[PDB]
Amino acid sequence: LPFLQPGRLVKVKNEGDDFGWGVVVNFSKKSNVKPNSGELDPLYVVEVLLRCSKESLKNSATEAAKPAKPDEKGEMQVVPVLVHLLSAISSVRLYIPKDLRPVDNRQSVLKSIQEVQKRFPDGIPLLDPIDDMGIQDQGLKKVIQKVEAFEHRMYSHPLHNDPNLETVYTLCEKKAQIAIDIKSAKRELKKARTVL
Amino acid sequence: GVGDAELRERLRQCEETIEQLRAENQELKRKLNILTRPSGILVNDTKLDGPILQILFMNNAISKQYHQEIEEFVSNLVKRFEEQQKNDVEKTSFNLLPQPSSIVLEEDKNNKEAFSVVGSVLYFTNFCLDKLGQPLLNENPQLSEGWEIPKYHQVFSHIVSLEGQEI
Amino acid sequence: GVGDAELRERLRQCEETIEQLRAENQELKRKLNILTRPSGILVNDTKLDGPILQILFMNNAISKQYHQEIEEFVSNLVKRFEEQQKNDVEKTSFNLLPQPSSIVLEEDKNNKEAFSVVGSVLYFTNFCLDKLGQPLLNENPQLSEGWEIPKYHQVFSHIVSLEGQEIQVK
Repeated sequence: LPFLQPGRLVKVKNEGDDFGWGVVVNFSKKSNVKPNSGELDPLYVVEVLLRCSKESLKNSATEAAKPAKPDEKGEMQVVPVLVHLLSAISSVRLYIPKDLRPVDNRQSVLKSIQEVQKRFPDGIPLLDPIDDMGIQDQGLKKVIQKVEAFEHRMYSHPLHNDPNLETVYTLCEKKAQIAIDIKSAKRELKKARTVL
Repeated sequence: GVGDAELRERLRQCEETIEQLRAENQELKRKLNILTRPSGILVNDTKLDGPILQILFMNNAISKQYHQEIEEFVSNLVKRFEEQQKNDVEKTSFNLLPQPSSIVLEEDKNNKEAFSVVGSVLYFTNFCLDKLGQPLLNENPQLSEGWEIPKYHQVFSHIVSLEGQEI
Repeated sequence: GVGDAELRERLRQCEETIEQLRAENQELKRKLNILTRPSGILVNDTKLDGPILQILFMNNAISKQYHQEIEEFVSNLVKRFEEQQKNDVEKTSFNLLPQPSSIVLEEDKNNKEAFSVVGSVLYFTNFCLDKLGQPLLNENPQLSEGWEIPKYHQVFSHIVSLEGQEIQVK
């Protein structure tokens, strides 16, 4: 929560699509009004400025979704997102215009996010979970040890050095999805007329 | 004989490596003192008698020709601060500490409220390399020092979610 | 036998000594997190690229409500330097470093003319804690860019030297 200043360059992926990089504009602990089926945990909403599509804005009432596609220039607007969707927190704070609400200054923000990407070609330094936040909770040491172990032997593998790895990765992903599809189809077929 | 000589050579090599590490540590001592803690400082006005900032000037023509207005700026900031009174505006929210990294305590007991630096930002004239965040109370991020929210229009009405719990 | 045992004990002691040194060379970079020098940047210039200055906002300081005027001020300095770029004159205006303590690099191009602390002060309500000083040009404070001398009368003709070393200053 102390790391949510305006400009934090967060990333958002609710399992369907990548919106990209966007600057945070505001956030709040707004709870569920008229809670359906009760309420026992508080939620948080972050008002963050993403790059949406023209078709998404022209209606802007159906699902508030479908970010712009690489075939369209798109337009940027501030969108409310859930707290549990921030898949990356960065350590850079682009300057934000004063009072805003037009077009040209958001275009300048687009330009600014465009040069900043031209300065860290290796990859923006996001954070370090061990020190920057200040976590002193037992168990996270075990998981960081395990991740360090798994990636150690990962690179320690020869296949990794071998080329054409991406092609074989795609092939394995495809055959795994076919296997999943066949599993689901057999699960459905196992109830064609079974004690219905 | 030969084995003993090899063992002695290995021990000497290990000692040389130890010496290099010791020299590196003695070097890094310099870096771990620019934080500074001269001695036990007598302070009375807790949270009003103590350092305000710590500027680290960097090699850039702007930061070595425009110096004097930075010092006058910190000065006019310390003077303009004392012309407000008969108010409770200092914290007003019980602004407890964020999770800091306290400066090393150099010895050359009391004062448990100590410096406990609470932020750091690098300026590159087109962005800000922030770290340690910024202190703020439990919730309601509109009643704390800082956090000047911009003005937005909020044309959307349907928050994104994983599944269910739609606005 | 006895000599071999003594040698083994010495080797174990040396390894332990390195462990202590190994432990310090691991617990230091921890406190040294504040300094970041994040990763490979591409600084194609040294008079307009690179950082400007690093501020350590202090705790227990009621003066932290000014978190915006500082930022807008340090932002208007670059635009004023741009509008005041120069009255074009040929001058090197070079400078060296009194204290070479550059910020550490945990990044697993330039790293000498940039990412180098030139001055660090610890402001107080009225005090200061400078320990590195402004860098000088040809040891003459009369043409440097940062120094500024006050005005004073100076009628004290002829110094008081030590023992028999009277120097005719004027």
